[PDB]
Parts: sequence; C-alpha cells; structure tokens
Amino acid sequence: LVPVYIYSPEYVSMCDSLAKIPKRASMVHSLIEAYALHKQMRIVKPKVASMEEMATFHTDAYLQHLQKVSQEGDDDHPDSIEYGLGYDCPATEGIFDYAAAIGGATITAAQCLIDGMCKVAINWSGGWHHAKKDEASGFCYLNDAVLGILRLRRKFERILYVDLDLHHGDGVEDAFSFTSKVMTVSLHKFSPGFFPGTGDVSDVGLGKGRYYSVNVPIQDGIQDEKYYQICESVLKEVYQAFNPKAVVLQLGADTIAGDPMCSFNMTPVGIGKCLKYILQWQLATLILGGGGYNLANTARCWTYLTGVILGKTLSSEIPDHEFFTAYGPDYVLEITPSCRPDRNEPHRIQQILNYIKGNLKHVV
Ligand SMILES: O=C(CCc1ccccc1NC(=O)c1cccc(C(F)(F)F)c1)NO
Ligand SMILES: [K+]
Ligand SMILES: [K+]
Ligand SMILES: [Zn+2]
Repeated sequence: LVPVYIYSPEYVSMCDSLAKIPKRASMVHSLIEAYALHKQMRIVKPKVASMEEMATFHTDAYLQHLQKVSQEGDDDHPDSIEYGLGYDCPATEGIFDYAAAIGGATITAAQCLIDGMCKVAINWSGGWHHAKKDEASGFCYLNDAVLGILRLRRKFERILYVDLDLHHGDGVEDAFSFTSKVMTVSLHKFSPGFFPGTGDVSDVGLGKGRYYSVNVPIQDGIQDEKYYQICESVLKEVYQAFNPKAVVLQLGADTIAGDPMCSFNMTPVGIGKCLKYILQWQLATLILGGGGYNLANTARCWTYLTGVILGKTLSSEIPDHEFFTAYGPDYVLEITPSCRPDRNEPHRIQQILNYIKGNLKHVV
C-alpha cells in the first residue's frame, strides 16, 4: 500500500547526462526529497535492462548499432541516419547505458507491481514514448513504456496506457496498434507541423486492435478545467468499456504553462485531477515522466503529483534544497497559467468526445 519510488544515485546521475535537458532528473528528486516525500515511499534501486529484456520490443540490429555508437560516436558510422539518430536524437557516447538504465527502471517498476509489493510504482525519469522498435525518434532512444507494458502482461491480461505528455504517444501506440490486449489513450497537441503529426481522433487502431487506440487531438492554450472535462469524459468510457487490470501512465510535463513548447496552458493541479481519477480505480499503476523542458516547472509538477499519489498536501513555499535558486523569483510550488487564448472550440471538442464514446461502444 506504500508506493514504490524507483531511484538510486547512479540512476539519477546517468539521467542527468542527456544533453538538451541537463540535471533534470536530479532537480526532480532533489525537490521530492526536500518535501520529505521519499520517507513515505519504498525506495527501490533500478536494475539495468539486459539485451534480451530490451530486445522484447527492439530489433537486435538497432540495439547493436545503439551499443556501437555509445562506445565510439557518429564518426566512422554513417549508418546512424537509418536508425533515427541525428539532430533530434544525438548519437553521443554513453547513451546505450542510459537506454538500459531507463528501460531497466521501468521494467523494475513493472516487476514491483507484478509481485504485489505496491499498487503504484514511479519512474519519473522514464516515459520515452516515441521510440520505435528499430528507430530512435523525438529524443527517445528506447521505449521504456513499451518494455514495461510487456513486463506487466505476464500477470495482467488487459493493460491501459494513458499518455498525457503534450506529444502524441505514437511509438507506444504503434507497438500495440494490432492488439486488443493493450489500449493506448493519448491527449496531445495535433496541428499541421507539430511532432509527430499522428494521433488524429480517427486514429483508432487496426485489425484485432481496432477501437483499442484512442486519441484526443487538442489545440493550444487549453487550461486545467477544460482538460479534465475532456480527460474524465474519455477515461470514464474507457474504464467501463475496456476494464483494465493494470495502468501505465505517462505524465509528461511539457503541457505545463511556461514550457518552451508554449502550446498548452496547464498547471499540475489540472493533471493531478486526471491522476486522482486513475488512482481511484485502485489498480496496479506504473507512473512515468517524459517530456518536460522548463526544468524547475517539471520538478514542481512531478513533485506535486507525487504528493497526490501519497494523498499529502504540500506547502506553497519551496523548501531550501540544492537547486533553490532555480525556483525564483517567487519560490513557490504553484504554477500560474500564461495569458494566451484557448483555441479549442467547444463544438469541435464535443464532436471529438462523441466520436470516442461511439468507438468505445464496440469494445467487448
Ligand atoms: O516532447 C517530446 C520529445 C521532444 C521533441 C520532439 C521532436 C522535436 C523536438 C523535440 N524537443 C526539442 O526540440 C527540445 C526539447 C527541450 C529543449 C529544447 C531547446 F532547444 F529549447 F533546448 C528543445 N516527447 O514527448
Ligand atoms: K499524449
Ligand atoms: K491497441
Ligand atoms: Zn512531449
């Protein structure tokens, strides 16, 4: 009944070493620790994922190339482009060890769930939902989300993946697009140009997995109240229809007000309400991070979200800790929405929601 918190020092230091997002793993843990929240959770050291574990989703040719690049680095290896490495996914040294750490942590979280050690397991350094079996994508080198769902499938016949990152959870969806055993649900920005340009509402899945993919395309400037209306509308239908035995929950904090992505206008209370709704099902629940590029706001969010998993209520004033200065000028936990318009027209949202109601009527 106490949640598992997947953490070691060596795990956090490796997750700090991915550029374009420096010292973020550390900032999140540092703030969670400063609120004394680790004292109410079970700290479990992540194992490193083996080649075989990693190969349950990914092709060996990809993993082997990823291993080579990690020792050397892009020069003397023009084969990189084939496997998704490039500017978006730098082919820098040490990444196969990061890949393995991340996949291992999500897998370790899933095993804690299977063993009955907990109802909730947390790996905030995970959530790398874009990676394909044989291709890096959107800064994701390894699909830990997929590796965890597959581990969960040993104990739990039906699994629900709910992806609340700003981006469409395309890699996870694609992995399970042809099966009814895993339902993927995704709320995301979907607009011409925006990555990855998939996950329109009409993306419903294929073959035996038709209607077992669900996608909510949302436009910029959505705030807490409206997002939760959309989210619990979709999730109420999904619970009754699909009836999941277990939940994998990606809570990417690039939807938050103040993020470089500057698309959605959410606060961690808005997401927290979506998280409470999934928690009240009292199912085995694997919690994952993901995108989150205003590093302080991301820690504010994921720290707040940990509090709600615990049922605790945190103080507004940020505790003094290693990265205290990053939380200025106000030094508070709460995030204020930007003053931008909400481009989601109500009629367009309602016809999206009714379409999903209708697709979920088919689920047996
Ligand atoms: O949000 C993501 C992946 C991120 C991504 C996908 C496709 C194209 C670009 C990105 N991310 C960035 O460009 C990015 C992320 C963090 C910081 C910056 C920077 F340029 F501001 F540094 C840029 N997954 O949920
Ligand atoms: K999403
Ligand atoms: K599916
Ligand atoms: Zn994202």
